[PDB]
Amino acid sequence: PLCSLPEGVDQEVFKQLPVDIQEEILSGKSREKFQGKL
Amino acid sequence: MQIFVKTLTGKTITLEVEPSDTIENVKAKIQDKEGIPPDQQRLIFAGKQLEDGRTLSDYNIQKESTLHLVLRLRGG
Repeated sequence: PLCSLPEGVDQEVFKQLPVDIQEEILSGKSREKFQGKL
Repeated sequence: MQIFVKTLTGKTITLEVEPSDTIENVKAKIQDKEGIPPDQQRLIFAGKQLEDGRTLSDYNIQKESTLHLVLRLRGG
């Protein structure tokens, strides 16, 4: 489920990361670098 | 050996580490590179996340290893 990705997100890096990280970013959590777009 | 850390934003970061060093050393480097603390800094190798209580060689971290930096749970 890569329909909702963060800003400046890298598809290659996303599909390359494990399901654990793919679910962490999809949940909309763990955002320190930039501010979420709610 | 130098390793490349590609963040979720496709940001590659070259770090000079060794197969004998510990993950803690690799993470520290990224800090002086991007500026992310060990609380929000996460590593990804072999399809799994690494820990600070282990050695690079433990995860089979070879030269020019393609590491992936991920943001950990943060307050905001």
